[PDB]
Formats: sequence, structure tokens, C-alpha cells
Amino acid sequence: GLPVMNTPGSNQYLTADNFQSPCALPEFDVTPPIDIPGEVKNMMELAEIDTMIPFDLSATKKNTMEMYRVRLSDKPHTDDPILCLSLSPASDPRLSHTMLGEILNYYTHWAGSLKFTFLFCGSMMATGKLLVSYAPPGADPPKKRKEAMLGTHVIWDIGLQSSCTMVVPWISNTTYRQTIDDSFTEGGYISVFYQTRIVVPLSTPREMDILGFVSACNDFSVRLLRDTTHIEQKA
Amino acid sequence: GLPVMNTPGSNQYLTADNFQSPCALPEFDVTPPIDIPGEVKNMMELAEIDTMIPFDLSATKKNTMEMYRVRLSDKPHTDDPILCLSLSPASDPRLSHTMLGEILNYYTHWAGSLKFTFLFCGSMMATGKLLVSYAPPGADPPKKRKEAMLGTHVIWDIGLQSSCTMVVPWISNTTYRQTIDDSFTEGGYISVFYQTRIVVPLSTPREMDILGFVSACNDFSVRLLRDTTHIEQKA
Amino acid sequence: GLPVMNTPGSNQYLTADNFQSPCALPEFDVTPPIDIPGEVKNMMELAEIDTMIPFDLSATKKNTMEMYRVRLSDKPHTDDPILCLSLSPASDPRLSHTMLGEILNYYTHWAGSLKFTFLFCGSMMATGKLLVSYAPPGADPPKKRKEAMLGTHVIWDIGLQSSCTMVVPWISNTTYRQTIDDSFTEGGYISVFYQTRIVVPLSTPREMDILGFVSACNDFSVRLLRDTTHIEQKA
Amino acid sequence: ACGYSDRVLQLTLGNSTITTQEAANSVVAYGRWPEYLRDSEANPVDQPTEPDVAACRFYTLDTVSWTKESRGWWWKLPDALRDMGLFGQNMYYHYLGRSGYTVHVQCNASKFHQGALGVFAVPEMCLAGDSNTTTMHTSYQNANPGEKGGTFTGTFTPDNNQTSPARRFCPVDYLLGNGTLLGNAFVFPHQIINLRTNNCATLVLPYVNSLSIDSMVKHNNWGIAILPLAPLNFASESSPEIPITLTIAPMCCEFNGLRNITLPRLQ
Amino acid sequence: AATSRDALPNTEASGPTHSKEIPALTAVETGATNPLVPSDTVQTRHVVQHRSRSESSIESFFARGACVTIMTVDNPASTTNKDKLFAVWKITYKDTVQLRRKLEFFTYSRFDMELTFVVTANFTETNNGHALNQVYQIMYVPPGAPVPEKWDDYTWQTSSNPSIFYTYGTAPARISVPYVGISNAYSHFYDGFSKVPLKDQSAALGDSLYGAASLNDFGILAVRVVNDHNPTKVTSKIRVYLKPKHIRVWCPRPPRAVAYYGPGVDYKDGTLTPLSTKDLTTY
Amino acid sequence: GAQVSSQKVGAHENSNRAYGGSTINYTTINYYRDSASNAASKQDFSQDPSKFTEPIKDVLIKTAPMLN
Amino acid sequence: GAQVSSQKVGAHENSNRAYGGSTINYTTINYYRDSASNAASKQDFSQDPSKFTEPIKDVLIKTAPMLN
Amino acid sequence: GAQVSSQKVGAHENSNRAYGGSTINYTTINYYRDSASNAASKQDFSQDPSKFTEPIKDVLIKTAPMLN
Repeated sequence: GLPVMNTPGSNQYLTADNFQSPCALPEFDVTPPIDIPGEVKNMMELAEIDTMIPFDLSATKKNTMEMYRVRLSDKPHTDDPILCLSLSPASDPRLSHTMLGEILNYYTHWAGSLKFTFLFCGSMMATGKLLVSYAPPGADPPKKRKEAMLGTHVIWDIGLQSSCTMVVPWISNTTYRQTIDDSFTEGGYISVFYQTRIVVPLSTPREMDILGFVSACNDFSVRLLRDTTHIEQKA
Repeated sequence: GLPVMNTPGSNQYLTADNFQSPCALPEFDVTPPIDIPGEVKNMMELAEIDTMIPFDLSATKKNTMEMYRVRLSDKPHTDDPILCLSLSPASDPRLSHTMLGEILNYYTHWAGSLKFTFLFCGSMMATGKLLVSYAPPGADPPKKRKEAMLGTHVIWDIGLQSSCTMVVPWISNTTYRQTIDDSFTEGGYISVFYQTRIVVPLSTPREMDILGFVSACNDFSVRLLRDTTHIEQKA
Repeated sequence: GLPVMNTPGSNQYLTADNFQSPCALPEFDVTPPIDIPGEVKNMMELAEIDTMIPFDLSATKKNTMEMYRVRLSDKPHTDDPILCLSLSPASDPRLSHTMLGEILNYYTHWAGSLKFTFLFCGSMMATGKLLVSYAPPGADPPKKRKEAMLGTHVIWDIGLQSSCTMVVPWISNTTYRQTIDDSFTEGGYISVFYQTRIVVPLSTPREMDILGFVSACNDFSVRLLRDTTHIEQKA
Repeated sequence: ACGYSDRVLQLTLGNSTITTQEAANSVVAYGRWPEYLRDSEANPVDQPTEPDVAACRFYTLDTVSWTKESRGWWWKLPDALRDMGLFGQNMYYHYLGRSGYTVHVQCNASKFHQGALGVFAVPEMCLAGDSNTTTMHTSYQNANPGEKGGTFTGTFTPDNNQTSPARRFCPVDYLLGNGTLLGNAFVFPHQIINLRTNNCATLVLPYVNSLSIDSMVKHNNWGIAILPLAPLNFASESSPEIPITLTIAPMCCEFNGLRNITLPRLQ
Repeated sequence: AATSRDALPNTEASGPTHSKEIPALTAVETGATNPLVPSDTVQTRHVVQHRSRSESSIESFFARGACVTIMTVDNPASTTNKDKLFAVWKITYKDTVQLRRKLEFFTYSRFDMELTFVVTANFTETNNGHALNQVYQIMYVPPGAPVPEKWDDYTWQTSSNPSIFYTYGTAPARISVPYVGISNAYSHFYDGFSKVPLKDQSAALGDSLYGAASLNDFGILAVRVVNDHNPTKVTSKIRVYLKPKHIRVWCPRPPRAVAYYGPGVDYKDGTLTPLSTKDLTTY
Repeated sequence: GAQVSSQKVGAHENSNRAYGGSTINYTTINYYRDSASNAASKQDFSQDPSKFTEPIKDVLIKTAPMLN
Repeated sequence: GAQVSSQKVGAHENSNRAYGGSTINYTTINYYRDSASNAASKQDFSQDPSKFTEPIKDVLIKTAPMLN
Repeated sequence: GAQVSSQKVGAHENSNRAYGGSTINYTTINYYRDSASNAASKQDFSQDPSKFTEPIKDVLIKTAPMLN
């Protein structure tokens, strides 16, 4: 009956293949699903939830609480960066672990605008203005307020509304960027400077710390799944 | 003709598989079925027929008639259990063989309410009130009428209507319970005590026996078939 | 193209299998069939044609003409059988070769009513009454007219109409009987006795012979084909 | 309304009439009640004979004494009757015999006795023999006890005689004789006569068998097996004894293919 | 309309009571079992029961295909002094405990036997030899047909004997068989003899074993090694798996309690003790 | 002569239709002329356990007294 | 150009349709251009055994006397 | 009982239909009676990340001041 012909690619198993296969337990009455609070329909949903960036990764402060507290002081106004960061929501050790940056390793191409949210964690009295800035790639990274200022910045203010968010608009030469430290698909440069200085009244803690959070925006998306370098199975 | 492709899982025999297969005796005129009295359409039907529980399993009384007769006496009212039983209509040696408990081994998950029926088998004169009780798991098994009383009980009465039935309502944390003595999916505890005492008039047998029966209710059902431990084929 | 899966039972040849297979001589102009006198559409048709039973199988008379002539005499009325026969239109050496009994070996189950036809082959003058009888199984075979008489008999008469036929009604505990000498599916017992005696006038051959024929009735049918023991291929 | 309370009945099959007064509303095998062979499922082609009243009536077999050491009794119906009036004579005269039944197990005590007799009607009750050497070798003469019936035993005893054996069944009671637990036996059509309450059990058994109509002399159908569930006790007395007595009635029976009389070696 | 994959009657709600209605009290003499629902001995809520008996149905209980028998056969060197081994097994489930207990819960049964064959094979002797992919013949020899004498005899010509030629190493062979019973259900338990003894005969001439019905109900399987005597002797084993497909069962008999012994219900001593110990007053 | 029937899906996500709505079917085709060769259609029924549980020469009302 | 026909099922449980009602069919498709390659359709007939059983230059009534 | 659906082609040349117009479909057929055997239909949905991003006992307007 019916003359058929086995085609190049027969008897071939393909891990990510999708073909119907005989059922081991025929008839097994499956248990009805309840309505568990908190479903998730797509990974990029998780990508839109802020996760604190471990900004400091100094041999001493790494792998320990001190790693997320970016300390600011009441030092006389300077023009040097109080944090840097290579926009590589996958590559840069600073982002490589945050939910966003942790999901980004299970992929080969990320895209869309990101949103860094900074929380001033210090004495209700302390005030000041911090300039959070981004400058697309291909130019000397910014090391002075004078140079960073020229790029895309949001001159934030430490007040009642305790937090800010500088959206990093998706400005890139390709439709997606390599989720590996590739030179052609470079990310850009993020960097917060003091626009004034954190001024405090007498009898106040002179060294308050800021915590940074990061997340994707309803634009972001990833593609071509892979195995995260993050966890190894020794032997 | 027709270019096809053998898919992962070809030339694979699967015992419980259901595929059409060539007929060995082509045309063989099958003999017409008659209407034999007593058909059965589903195993759980048998599960709803009482089968006497062999309550006593003492080295002396086991594997012999005496094993189903649970003797009661005209002893002065006490507060100790005149039988126990771990609700495990599969695991507990006391139930492991009854039709219900015998069908329960051919499965990996049982569910639904059970119904224990006790028959007072003794002198028409003898009277008394026995408290049959059940207490869901996770608490010290009941060893005194005072403690068992608190759970789900049916304070039965030895009269004209010679038998009773205490339904054990399906109260459980999962949709089905392991048909193996698993701790997480524990059954509960059944236990009949004297609510008064079996009182008898003169010239009466002072030691009558009660027979217990057990069966499922139109709620019970089982799933994921296996091989009963009950019968072994040595060599 | 089209993802398929080879199922348990592939590349398996099954003698009695029925599958379409490529044609060796493509286009060969087949020769038109004529209307040959005498077609046959179903074996059981042949089963309904009488074939003479070789009733006598004595070392001397077997495998030779004398084997089909059942001789009767003008002996003074007796109550002993002038032939016997185990209803096993397959097993009993007496029937095992007749068309009916010859087709019955190519099968595992026969059924339906049979019809034994006896022809008085002797002098137009000779008269007499012979009692042809059948008695369903499970009882001492009949050895006296007195015992056989009780069963199903047709007290036949030697006259103008030279032949008779005693239908053996299909009386059996199963829907078909084993076409092998099986005890459970026993046939029954056939046996012709003299109801009077064959009386002849002077100058007549005092020893005439009767020939018996056997055939199925539009009720008979067989099933589950096999290889007849009847013909062997030595080396 | 009136005293038509379940406790009283009045069976009348044939010209006999049972009228019990502690009657536990009777059992009808499997809902299905006894009836004649519908042409739609008939098999043998002759005219089936039907004794009707001649056979259908109630036949009391012989009574069994019931003590403390009593371990149970067992009958093989098709056979159990073989003598009992015409159902006895018709029994043998035909190669085929389809017969339904109505077993009424009679046994009453005083309000002062105690015990429960589980009356189990097992279809195709194949009891096990007693030769650890060869299996099924049980002799006919011995395999069909008739009006007298056999009796369950305490513990198994292997038949050693082998120059020539005793060829009998050695039916153990906790295993319902057929190597299967008694406590689970409550699956067959049954009634427990529990001395306190009812003083009889009535089960109406419709002919059950893989065939339309089958043999009788050979193949058996239903088999009754009465076992003491609750042992009998009465007063601080050495041993008490009540007499259990069954009365069976063959209903809607028919037999095919008349012959000469069958005379089995029952001795 | 009430199929096997429905959903058990949903549990109805129920409050206090004090009625002359007496659900809880039975009386087992009637043999009838009180169909008391949880809703009777306790106050129940209104549960919308989803669970269904779709898997315990008579059809699904016997949904897996059990191993009815194993069959050893071997092709030795031509020079073998011994005759070439071709096994012959008599079709009858009663060889292994498993499928035999499942079927045994019921008194009668009507099923369509769907026989599959997982054939395997290794080189017997230490000798280091080779063997071109063997092909086996699995001839069904119907009840009463002539059972094969030598390995290579005429009986194997198979002009009318349903046979299968399995090539080693390939999708395991399968042949469906319809209810081949003489009666209207295979009787898992036959009470009575195949020959009644009659007084006007010798105790022998008319005797027989209890429980035995037809000499060859189901039939016999002849399985040879089709190739010729090859220098490297190769033994093979053909495990037959029978799975009752279109099935029906009647009269629910209590399951086998003590280890099986022979084709007949009979039981050996020792194995006579089935249950386990437990104190009449310990959970 | 297709034999299309509905499967009993447990309303699983992206299975074709569930808690977003929709049904699931499967095609079948008897291929052999001999019935005893068809795939066990698993669309089996379920009778009431009464011919075994509740078998009496009368009728039994549960709220009523057993032995009347 | 499907050749759908009815099988002769023995009203088996859950076979598709029986003593609950229903019929059973099976698809066939001749695949080769040469007829002598089609599957033996097994839907064969049955004539009356008369051209062999009852062949006479007249007519035979059974209740009548054979040799008139 | 064919399950024909539309693929999401990237308007590729000579793929059947694109920047010349046209659509692309693919046939599917559930073959096994047991649902847990069907091919993962990949036609999955997407909810709003709100039950995780924006979960508050009130409502949040973006242009508004957070901590009112």
C-alpha cells in the first residue's frame, strides 16, 4: 500500500524538533488545573521588572552586600564619574547577573530600550542634583561631566519623589545586538556625575548610598536561545 | 511516490501503544455474542461492593477464618480502641487484600470517599453502642475515646438494623493519594470504641464477634496502572 | 516531506496478509473470460453434494471397491447394528475422506445440520424396513434397537422410492465443533438397524448391499482454515 | 399500609410453597432474573422440551448439622439435584440442558444463639483438589457429590497415597476452596444469614454460562458454598448445634436432543 | 450516554439534620450495600468534582500488552550431531502470573488477541564467528493441524497456515487475531469434565482431568530459524506479548490469593499462607 | 472515510484551545477490512454499579429502614 | 478517489459502534494503474448450490415423490 | 479533520507569497487519541506584565507624581 520514499533527514533526532509522539500512559485522567495566583506567559515579562545592579565589584566589596550600595559623599563638587557601566545588558560584569542580564545570557540577540532606575537611600535632609547620562558608542567614553553632558542625559533631583529612571533609547546600527562582548555590536556608555553635590545640614550622616535598578521596556525582545555560561556542572 | 520522513520514535514497540495491525486470520466468521447475565463496564464498579476486612492479623489468627471476626465482650466500659486501622486502602496490611484494597494495588493514585460497614454478629438479645471514628492525618493517632471522639464519628447502635456504615469523607491535601505507604500523602486513622458496653442478659454468649466490610462510593476513582505486588512468579 | 513513523509490525511478511503490490507485467492485455459451464462461488456449495461413505474399513475390504457396499441379509430379525459411525464429519475414518469430510479437514470448526442418504441396491423384489438413527453425545452409544430407538430416528422403507435421508439436526453445546477427535466437542452416534428384516421371494439374491451418501445442508458452514493431514510430501 | 414488611415472603414455583417469616428481602443474582431461551440467541435446532411444573418446583436436598467445629459446606447445583424428581430424570435424558435456579437456605435458631452464615452463590465454582504431584486429577465419582454435597476444611492436607490416590478436593475455607480469600468473596451474588436477624437467605440465580444452553451431566454452572462467618455459641455449654437446610427449585429450564438414559459411574 | 470519561456526580451541599430518615444504618443480610454518599454522615460543601473513571474502564485496565511466553530456538552448524532447535508453544495465556491474574478477576471473557513478537539473538559458543542477519518463521498451526516434526519438514510449506517471516533487527512483528472461541466467551474457569464416565465402560476408557475443556482452544506456534546450519551456532528467543484489544468481561470473581499452580486452580502447600502480621490494636 | 473525534484535553496552554477557548480533535482511519484489526477506540461507556451493589427482589430507598 | 466500505464488526465493545449502536467503515485506495495489483476486495458473492445439487431436465418439489 | 493554520513568513522571495502578495499555511493533524501527545501548537499568547510591574492597591498614572 501507498508507495512512499524516505527523504534525506529521516531517522534523525533534533532536540528542538516538534513532532507528535505515542503516549506512554494511555487514558491517564490528568488532574484539572486550578487558578494559581501569578502566571507568566512570556520571559520578556520578567525582563520588565527592576533588579538592583551590583555596581561595585571590587575584590573586597564583591559577592557581599556592600556590592549594591553605590556610596555618594558631601565632597566639594568634582567633575569625575561616581560610577560607569558598559551598556552590554549581557556582557558587562556589572549587569551580567540582574534578572534582565541573567535572562539575556540564555539568548544571542537582545533589542529595545532599557530603563535604569536610581533610588537615593539616605537622610531625609540631604539634597543634591545627580546627572545620569548615556552616550551611544564609537567615541571616547565620557570621563568628565563636561564630555558626558553632551550625550543623552536626565539631570535628576534628590527630593520627595525618591527615585528616577533614565530610559536609554534603543539607538543602534543593527536590529539586535550580540549578547556577548562583541566590538561591532557595541552597547554605549552609562555614567552618573554630581550636577551640584550632595549637601547636608549638621548632625547628618555625611555618607549616604544610592541603589540602582535596571529593566526592559515594552519594546525589548530577544531571540535565538542558547545555554547560559553562568552555571557550570563540574563532572 | 510521496516523499515521507521517519521521525524520532520509529520502529519503536510500546507495550501500551495503540496502533492498527494486520489481521492474522482474514475473514474468520466471529461467533455472535449472547447476552450473558452480569457484565462489567469499569473496574471502579467492583470497588463499590463490600468485602470483609481481615481486621485481626496476629501470627496465630492470620491466614485463617479467625482473622475476620473482631471479637467484642461484655467487659466493664473502657476507653481503649477495639480495633485501629491506617487509612491506606492499599498499604495497611489490614486493607491490602479486600477487593477495594486488592484493585488499589494495580494503581498509583486513588481518590474519593470510602465507606466502612460493620455487622454485629451476635445473640439477638445483646445490645450496646459502638463509636466508629475517623480523624484526618497530621496529629497523634487517637488512643482514647476522649481523643478519637473529637474527629469524624458515627455513634452507631446495635439494634434491629444489624449494620452501619461510617462514610470517610475524602478530606485530603492532594487530588489523589499515593497507593503506597507514603508519608506526604498520609491517609488518616479509623478506630471503633465502646460508647457504652455490650450488655447481655443471663444465659447468652458473653463473647460475640463483629465483621467489618469496606467499599468505595460513586466519587472514588483511580489512575496510572502498575503491576500488583500481591502475586509473584518464582522462577 | 510528511513526517511519518514506522509502527511495530513493519517490514513484516504475513502469508495471509492482503496489501496492494507493484505489478510485474505493466499493461499486459489480460485475455477476456468466457462463460465456462459450471462455476463455484463458495466451498460449502461442494459440501452440499452427496459423496458415498466408505462404511466398511476392514483390513481385507479397505482401499478397494468392497469398502462402500454395506451388505444386508435375509437373516432372522436381530437387535444388533448393521453399521455404526461416530458423528465427526472430520475425525471418524469412515467420513474423513468423503467430499464433506475431505473439505472439513481444511478447517478448525464445522457447524450446521448434515444429511445421510441411504440407497437400497438390490433385487426389485426384496422389501423390508431399516431404522436409521442418531443419538446426541454423552450417553452409552446405542448397541440394541431398543436403546437406539429412543434417540432421533427415521424408520425408513425399502420401496419404489429407492432412497432415504435422515437429517441429523445440529444439536450441540457450542456454536461450532472441533474438526479433530476432541472429547468436549463430541459429535454423537449414527446407526442403522433392521426394523423388520429384508424379506425375499424364492430365486432372488439373498445378500443385497446398501450404499450410504453424506452431505451438508443450507445451514452448514466452516471457519479458521488449516493444512489437511490427508496428503504428505515425503522429502 | 399493612404488614407486607420485607421480613415475610411466600415463594411458590411449581406445586411447592415456601413461606418464611424472618426473610431478608431476597437477592436476584445480577438483576437479571431467570427466563427461557429467546430465539435470537438460541443454538441447537430441534424442539426444546420443557418440564415446566414437572420440574420447576422446590426440591429439599438433605439437611446438614451445624456445630462449633463446622467448617462450611458446598453444592454443585446442575449436579446437586440429579435425583430430585423429574428434574432428575429429564436431567439425564438430554444432551443439552439450560436451567435457572432459586436457592432458599433455611436455618433458624432462638433469640439466644449467635452466628452468621455467609451463603455465597459462586458461578463456575472450580474448587481445588489435593495432590501436590499432579493438578486437576480429581475424579468425577468424587467431584460430583449430589444431594449430599461436600464440605470445606480447616487446613490443607496433601493426598500422599500414590500406588493409587484418593483423588478428592481439599477445599480450604479461608481461600473459598478456589485459592482466593473469603473476606473478598462477598463479590458473588450472596446473603449472610445472621442468626440475630433473618432465619433464611433466598438467592434467585439465572443460568449463567459462556454458551446458550450447555450440558449438565458434564459441565456445572452455579455452585452454592455456605461458610460460617461468625462461629456458633449459645450458653456456657460444651457445644451447641443448629441444623442448616437448603431447598433449591429449578426455574425456567429446557432440555435438547432426547436419547437413551445416561447412567454415570457415581459409585 | 454515561461514558467512561465523564466526571463523578458532583458532591452536593448539606447542613444539620434530626430526621427520622436513617441513611447511616444498613443491615448486610440483604447483600445490598448502602449507597451512602459522603453527603450523608457529615455536613458536606458543594464540591464540583472533575475526576473521571476514564482509566479504570474494563478496556483500559487491559490497555498494556503483557508477556504471555518466551520461546528459545537456535540455528547450529550443519555438522551438529543434534537436531536443529525449533520451539513450539501452545497458545494459552496461563503461562505467566501477571496477565493471568488480571483476566482471572472475571468469570468469562470475549477479547481480540493482538499478538506482537520482540525477537532477540546472541552467538552461543566462545568461538569468535559471524552470521548473516537471520530471518524467522512464526507459523500459526490451528487446533488439530499437523505440528512440525523436523525443523525443515513439509509441515512448514504453510499453504494454509497463517505465518510471519520476521527479519532480525527490525520493528517487532504484530498480528491481530479475532475472538477465535468455540463458545461465546473464553471461560477463564471451567467447572466440569470433558468426558463423563459411563458404567458400561472401563474406569480408564472414559476418564478425564477436572477443569479441562478443549484439547487445543487457542492453538500452537511453530517458530524456526529459516536459514541453514551456519558454522557459528546462534541461539534466539522470541518473547510474545499478548494485549487483549476489543475486550468484554462477566461475573466479578475475587482475585487469586495464593501463588498459582499449574493450568488448574489447584494450589501447592507452603505457598498456602498469603497475608502479613499486624497487631489488632496498632495503627 | 475519516473518523474525526474530540480528545479530552485538560485545557493546557497552547495545546490548540483551553482557557482562551477552543476544542481539540484527532483523525482516525480504519485501514484493514477485518474489524478485529481496528485500533481499540477507547470511547468506552460506564453502567451503574447497581446490578452488583443494589441487587434485590424489591427496591431500596436509602433514607428508609433496611430490613423493613 | 477513496473506496470507503463497511466492515462486518461483531458488535464488540468500544470498537466504534455495537450494542449501543453505530457502524464501522474502512478506507481503501487503489494505488497502481494495473488492476491485477489491487487488494483482493474480499466482498465476494454466493450462488445457489442448485447447478450441482438440483440439476435435472425438469423441476424437483421436495414434498413430492422423487421418481414420479 | 485537518488543522490548517497560517505561518508567520517574513515575506521571503518565492516562498509562496510576500512582496508580490499572498499568504502561507501549513496542515496539521492530531493523530493520537491522547492530547498529551499532540505537537506543541506554538500559537501561545502574551499577557500584560502589569500583575508584576504595576501591582498596587490603587492605580498609577505615569505623568503623575509617584508618592502622592
